[PDB]
Amino acid sequence: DEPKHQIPGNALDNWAFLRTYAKPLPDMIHYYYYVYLFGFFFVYKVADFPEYSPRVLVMAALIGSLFYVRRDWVHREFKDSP
Amino acid sequence: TWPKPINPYDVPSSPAYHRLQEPSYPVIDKDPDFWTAVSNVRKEEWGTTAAVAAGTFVMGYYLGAKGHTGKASAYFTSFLATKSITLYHAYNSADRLMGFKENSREVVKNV
Amino acid sequence: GWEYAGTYGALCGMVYAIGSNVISGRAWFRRPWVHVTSVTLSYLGSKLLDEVQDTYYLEHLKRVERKGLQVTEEHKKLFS
Amino acid sequence: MWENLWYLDILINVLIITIFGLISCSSSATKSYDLKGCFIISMVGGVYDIPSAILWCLASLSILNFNGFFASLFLVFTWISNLFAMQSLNFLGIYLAFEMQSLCLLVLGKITANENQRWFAYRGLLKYLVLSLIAGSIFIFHASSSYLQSGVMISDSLVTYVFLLFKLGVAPFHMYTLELFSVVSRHVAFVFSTLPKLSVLYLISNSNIGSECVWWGLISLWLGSISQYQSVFVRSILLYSSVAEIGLVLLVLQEGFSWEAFSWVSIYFLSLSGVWHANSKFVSAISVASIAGLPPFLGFIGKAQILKSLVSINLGILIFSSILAATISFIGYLRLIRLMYLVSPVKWKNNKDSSFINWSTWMLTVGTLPMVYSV
Amino acid sequence: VDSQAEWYAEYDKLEKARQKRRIWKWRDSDSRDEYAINAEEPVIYIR
Amino acid sequence: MLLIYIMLSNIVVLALSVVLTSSPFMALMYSILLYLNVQTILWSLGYDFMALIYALVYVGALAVLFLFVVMMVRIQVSTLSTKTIQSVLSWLAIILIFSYGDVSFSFPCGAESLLNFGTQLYSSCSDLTLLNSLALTIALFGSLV
Amino acid sequence: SLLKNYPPSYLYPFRHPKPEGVIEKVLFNLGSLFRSAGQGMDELGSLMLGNGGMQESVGPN
Amino acid sequence: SSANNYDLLGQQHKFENSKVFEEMLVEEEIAKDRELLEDKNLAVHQLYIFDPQTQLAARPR
Amino acid sequence: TFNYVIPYGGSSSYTINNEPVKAEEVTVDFSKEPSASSLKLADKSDWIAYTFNNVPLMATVGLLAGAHEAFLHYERTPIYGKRTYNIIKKLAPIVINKTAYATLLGAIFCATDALYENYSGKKSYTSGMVAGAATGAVFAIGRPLPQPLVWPLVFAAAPVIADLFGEVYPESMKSARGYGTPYGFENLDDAVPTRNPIRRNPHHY
Ligand SMILES: CCCCCCCCCCCCCCCCCC(=O)OC[C@H](COP(=O)([O-])OCC(O)COP(=O)([O-])OC[C@@H](COC(=O)CCCCCCCCCCCCCCCCC)OC(=O)CCCCCCCCCCCCCCCCC)OC(=O)CCCCCCCCCCCCCCCCC
Ligand SMILES: CCCCCCCCCCCCCCCCCC(=O)OC[C@H](COP(=O)([O-])OCC(O)COP(=O)([O-])OC[C@@H](COC(=O)CCCCCCCCCCCCCCCCC)OC(=O)CCCCCCCCCCCCCCCCC)OC(=O)CCCCCCCCCCCCCCCCC
Ligand SMILES: CCCCCCCCCCCCCCCCCC(=O)OC[C@H](COP(=O)([O-])OCC(O)COP(=O)([O-])OC[C@@H](COC(=O)CCCCCCCCCCCCCCCCC)OC(=O)CCCCCCCCCCCCCCCCC)OC(=O)CCCCCCCCCCCCCCCCC
Ligand SMILES: CCCCCCCCCCCCCCCCCC(=O)O[C@@H](COC(=O)CCCCCCCCCCCCCCC)COP(=O)(O)OCC[N+](C)(C)C
Ligand SMILES: CCCCCCCCCCCCCCCCCC(=O)O[C@@H](COC(=O)CCCCCCCCCCCCCCC)COP(=O)(O)OCC[N+](C)(C)C
Ligand SMILES: CCCCCCCCCCCCCCCCCC(=O)O[C@@H](COC(=O)CCCCCCCCCCCCCCC)COP(=O)(O)OCC[N+](C)(C)C
Ligand SMILES: CCCCCCCCCCCCCCCCCCCC(=O)O[C@H](COC(=O)CCCCCCCCCCCCCC)COP(=O)(O)OCCN
Repeated sequence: DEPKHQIPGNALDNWAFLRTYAKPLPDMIHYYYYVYLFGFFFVYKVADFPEYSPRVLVMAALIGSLFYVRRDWVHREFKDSP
Repeated sequence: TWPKPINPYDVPSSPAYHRLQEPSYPVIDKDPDFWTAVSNVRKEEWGTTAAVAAGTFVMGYYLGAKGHTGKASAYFTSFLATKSITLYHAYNSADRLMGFKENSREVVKNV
Repeated sequence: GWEYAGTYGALCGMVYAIGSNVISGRAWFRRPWVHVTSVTLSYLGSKLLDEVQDTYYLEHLKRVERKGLQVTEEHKKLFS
Repeated sequence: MWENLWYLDILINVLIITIFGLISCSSSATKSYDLKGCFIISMVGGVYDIPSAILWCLASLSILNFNGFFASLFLVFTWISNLFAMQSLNFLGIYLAFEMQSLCLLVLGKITANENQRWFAYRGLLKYLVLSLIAGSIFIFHASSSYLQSGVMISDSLVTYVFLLFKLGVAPFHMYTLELFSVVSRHVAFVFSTLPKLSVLYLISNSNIGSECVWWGLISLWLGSISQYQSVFVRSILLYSSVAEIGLVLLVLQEGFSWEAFSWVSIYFLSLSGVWHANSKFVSAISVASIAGLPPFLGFIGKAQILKSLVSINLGILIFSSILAATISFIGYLRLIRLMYLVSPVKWKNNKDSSFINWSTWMLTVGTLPMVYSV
Repeated sequence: VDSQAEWYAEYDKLEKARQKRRIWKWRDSDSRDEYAINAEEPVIYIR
Repeated sequence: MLLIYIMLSNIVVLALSVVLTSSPFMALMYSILLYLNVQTILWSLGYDFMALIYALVYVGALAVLFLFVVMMVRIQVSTLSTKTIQSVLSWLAIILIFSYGDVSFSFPCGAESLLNFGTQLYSSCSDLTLLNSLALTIALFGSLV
Repeated sequence: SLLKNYPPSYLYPFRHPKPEGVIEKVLFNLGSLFRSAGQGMDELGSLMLGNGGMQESVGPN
Repeated sequence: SSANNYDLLGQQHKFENSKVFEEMLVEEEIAKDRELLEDKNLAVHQLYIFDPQTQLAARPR
Repeated sequence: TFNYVIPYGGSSSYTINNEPVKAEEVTVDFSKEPSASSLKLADKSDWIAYTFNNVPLMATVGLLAGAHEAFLHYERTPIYGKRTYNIIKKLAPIVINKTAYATLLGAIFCATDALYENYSGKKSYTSGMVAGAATGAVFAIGRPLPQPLVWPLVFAAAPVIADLFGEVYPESMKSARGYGTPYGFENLDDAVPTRNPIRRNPHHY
């Protein structure tokens, strides 16, 4: 026997939490189609955007990084309800 | 305006590819034929053609033998390589006749 | 260009023969014919590479002179 | 008529080899080495410059590992499309060459899948097709508007830049590569993640197709690096590495550094060959190290050319991003090294078909000192 | 062992390499379309 | 002028019908009617052979291929009708947004000639005709296997 | 079998039939030269290898 | 059961060992071509269907 | 120096100056100058004007994030099953709230930056630090313990990173050329160019 790290939580509760990821999985093509379409239009529009200060650009990148939600996060928490 | 009349039999046409260059050297033949170009190919080029043909015969036989068809591969490879090198040599000789490339030997040999 | 291209190439051919033997689990001395072939081919390839590099160095010197870089005789000496 | 002959020779050569292979089709020679050699000789008739000679080298190396007459013919078709892409002078040449290459990818992917692998391969091919159709349709619609407004078809436009961005697979147009290349054969993924790039880089450099915007390469560099670090599967690590690098290369190529991108593509090809055609742990380790950019291998020279180009343009944000993203990528490559020699006993199939793999590993090790002049 | 000669030879070799590098680093655009920057270059286009 | 306008306006209704219908067989039928309307638009711009080409390649051959595939893969897609009023107006809004205020140019009429088109295709523009033939060969070889 | 045109090399891999072509005859004679030179070199190497010379023979049944 | 099993084993081993060299080589080529022909997208597969035990063309496809 | 007796490096005279010598006889510039739009947006004189000019960027980023999350929710919902609830009513708050929060944070950052620069009267790193700190304070209003310290730091650091590598870096390394003779050392005998290399034409996309 050897010293081991203590695992927070009960075994069945952790397994139940892990089981909330086992949900119908959409195909990634649906997301990709929209991202490709809007991305092409976005690239066309970007050429006409006004020149922004580097500081403003960096701040916008920070805000976007903070506000980005990982696909797994929505997947785990999605509920088909009002 | 008025439509220009067109002669169906003589409609202006041109080849797809054009070399944009004025002849630096004298023009022995403005429009050489295939046979004229072949007749002007240098002896060294013909030696290169024969060396390539022999080498490709040997390589073709070697590769063909692994598939039990050595003779057929050797002849096909020889023919294919000889044809491609000969077309390259004829293109070079035609360019020399047209004056695009150096033609010192060519002008002397056929005045 | 490089004055040690021939030696380097021969040693690299040795590197090829030994490495190929070692990767396949054979000892370095196995397949002696491979060693001579590799050494000769690598030596020739290294030499050829050096001429190619020199040729493109001279082409570049010609181009820069045409553009207007006032290269001196010593600079024209740097590119063999 | 003589200029036309140069182009005509390639067609005559391809047709005669095609009909010879069809006539001489037998079980006795499933691996038509003779035809492979004829195809290689034929592709020497299209070498006109150094980039064409690199296209020939890469196509020949790719042809060596394809099995059967059919696959090699479709690689020759890919080579013809790539050669025509470099020479394209207007919208029609670009569209025609790239869509022919897309067709060759669809066929090569389809004909290298087993019956048990059809469910995932055909899905990935279909997703690639539909995304390609979106890209091509938006390209041709904008090209039509540009042709109407200007009266002429000029390859210096935003429309072509965005299209070639899709073809390179930078910014948000990299998902087709991930979906398709994950489900296809290792050789097909390797040859179509390297060879196509050279043609696009040549087109961009020669036709002045550059933009002032650095967002797309910055995005590709960061997304690729972070996604490489978070990816469990090893195919995704390799696929995202190409996204990150081609993003950085795109940034370098916009600023006029053509020589460095043409040297990078060749080193990247040689580095990727051994990791993708995995047979030996050592070859794969040396490949991963070269992709990573470790100094004893040729991969260091390739990365060095790009980094050296970056310091000349003197853009601070790019340099900072590059350093951090490279570190993140390095963690993924360390993961790959850990998986092979530090996790569990590894047993791989004895696929003893290392055509150019030993040569590539040798060229990676040995090539650093000869090519030191560049950097 | 003439140390002075060796030092001067090594310095000269490094200086020549630096000069050759700087000459090499002078590179105009090689684009086929960019005829203006490369007007003096002798090129033939088959198109 | 009324006929040209009607054809131009109709092409939109015939394109909307394809996406809205829930039956794959019916969508092809609407696409066939769209292709014919495109032939009639081409007739108003002065092209006769080009409009013939569209009908031959698409109506004559491509539609047959689509029907063959649809019959072989036949699925039950009459599950439910989801054409809520909210969805249709949102779609028509997206369409209107995209198709608004673009640069417009006066309608042209241009007489075309096959003699010139054939001459150019087989002389000055021979490079395109052969690359297209190679593309067809690539498709033939890949589809048949 | 369906086909009777199979290459002789395919049908008899262990020993090819007697050479009939000029090229095949030349290859045969070259092979004879290579075999004899190789046996000579083998014997020379066996001398350097010393007592026994790493010789091998068929074993009795 | 042990005796009967070893009798069957003996029969199998006798069968494998008794084949002559020419047959063993031919079988090695059969096995190699079985490995090469595992890919079903080859052009030759479209032409003919091969016999499983000996990879010889059996019928046209 | 590579010795242990004297200090390494060197000393340059402050009294003696070297007259500037042009890199080349004729200078052709392929780098375009800043646009009038860039200068207009960069003008921080009037805080309200500055804020309203620069918020479009934050609004766009918020809209992209909200569209992403809304799509993720929409994709999962099943078309085949009829849903009692209205999907748009569920999805519209996501997008609206994300856009509003992003715009509010960017407004705070731009306002504080302009107000500090006006009050101080000087363009300085501190203005970015105080704008970032205020934005991070607003972000962490109700968050647990570590976040109040971490967000004001990360947000304050971001304008520092932007200033160092977007403004100071290029101006600091403007002189370096790479061709001809090293910037400082023109006495050395290196090939002298008639014209500067033009590696690319001025961009237009
Ligand atoms: C209606 C359709 C719906 C789509 C809506 C719009 C459609 C697209 C239209 C136009 C699209 C073009 C532009 C959109 C963004 C470009 C990305 C893209 O399109 O790729 C395709 C992408 C999917 O591609 P994929 O390959 O399949 O997915 C790969 C991922 O692994 C996906 O797997 P994953 O999601 O599970 O994993 C996510 C992973 C993926 O990683 C990334 O997202 C990498 C991106 C990082 C930065 C990107 C470059 C930034 C440069 C921007 C350039 C402009 C500014 C210029 C100067 C800025 C200098 C940096 O990141 C994370 O783990 C989450 C963290 C988020 C960022 C991580 C960085 C955190 C730093 C903050 C520090 C604070 C922490 C301190 C405390 C920590 C305590 C220790 O599609 C999208 O995501 C589009 C959604 C649009 C939302 C973007 C939000 C803001 C957009 C602009 C802000 C720029 C930052 C980017 C943030 C996130 C972007 C992903
Ligand atoms: C560096 C910086 C980087 C910059 C640029 C880098 C450059 C980039 C590119 C550079 C590339 C370098 C890396 C790639 C290396 C290439 C790969 C490679 O090494 O070979 C692969 C390849 C791999 O062989 P493998 O691993 O056994 O697998 C093949 C299988 O057997 C498969 O079997 P198979 O069915 O395919 O069989 C076909 C093939 C493969 O078959 C074989 O390999 C079986 C073995 C061949 C017979 C043994 C060779 C006989 C003499 C070799 C000398 C060894 C000396 C060592 C011991 C001394 C003995 C006294 O048969 C051949 O050998 C074809 C060649 C014809 C020659 C055969 C011998 C002719 C009689 C001898 C000629 C003259 C005798 C003079 C002196 C004789 C004694 C010294 O090796 C060869 O094919 C050998 C090629 C030639 C054999 C040696 C001929 C040398 C001439 C005799 C020495 C006289 C001095 C030489 C100078 C003058 C020449 C006449
Ligand atoms: C023997 C003499 C060789 C010495 C010099 C070679 C030149 C004469 C060619 C003579 C042939 C020898 C081949 C060597 C070079 C290949 C080049 C070439 O051939 O064309 C160039 C030559 C003229 O082009 P050019 O000299 O490049 O100059 C044009 C402008 O300057 C514009 O072109 P540019 O791009 O060179 O412009 C200058 C460039 C500056 O560019 C350079 O500095 C180039 C640097 C040289 C690097 C060499 C490596 C390239 C890899 C290709 C390997 C060669 C494959 C051979 C393919 C052809 C085989 C014959 O500046 C740039 O910034 C552009 C970027 C260039 C790319 C960046 C360079 C990096 C490359 C990747 C390196 C990365 C390392 C990876 C691994 C390294 C490990 C050590 O074309 C010809 O003379 C006619 C072509 C005829 C070829 C085949 C025709 C004969 C047979 C006809 C029928 C065939 C069918 C029958 C088959 C017969 C056999 C069975
Ligand atoms: C040395 C000068 C002359 C050499 C004689 C060759 C001249 C013949 C004309 C060219 C024919 C091809 C040259 C042979 C090279 C490769 C041939 C080959 O593949 O060898 C064997 C098998 O493959 C090998 O063994 C590999 C050998 C590699 C090459 C070794 C030979 C080295 C010298 C030959 C070529 C040198 C130059 C040729 C002339 C320039 C072929 O097998 P099969 O198709 O079954 O033919 C055998 C005939 N029969 C069984 C019926 C008796
Ligand atoms: C200055 C050089 C440095 C710059 C680098 C670029 C320039 C390249 C210079 C050298 C190129 C060398 C390329 C090395 C290729 C390695 C050879 C090879 O791949 O052979 C294959 C060939 O495989 C084939 O498919 C053969 C088909 C064609 C054979 C060769 C075609 C020859 C055509 C003519 C080429 C001449 C060039 C034409 C004019 C230039 C054999 O391997 P396998 O049998 O499939 O498996 C090996 C198994 N194991 C190692 C584990 C034992
Ligand atoms: C990778 C390329 C893809 C795209 C390639 C596009 C570029 C190739 C386009 C050309 C396709 C082939 C068309 C012929 C090519 C060269 C032209 C030619 O040789 O025809 C001769 C015709 O000249 C001849 O020599 C007649 C005999 C020709 C015999 C065969 C040569 C051409 C063979 C073409 C191969 C097709 C045959 C079947 C394909 C296997 C020149 O035409 P004219 O000069 O106008 O006619 C002669 C009149 N006069 C000389 C008096 C001015
Ligand atoms: C990688 C750099 C990122 C900074 C890392 C610091 C640790 C992160 C913690 C977050 C804290 C926010 C960032 C603060 C760092 C700035 C240093 C504060 C010094 C300071 O306040 O002086 C300012 C100038 O310093 C400056 O703004 C310029 C100093 C440059 C920052 C330090 C550069 C080296 C740090 C790298 C250390 C290790 C790297 C690993 C991260 C004012 O100047 P003023 O002109 O306004 O005068 C006033 C007239 N009103």
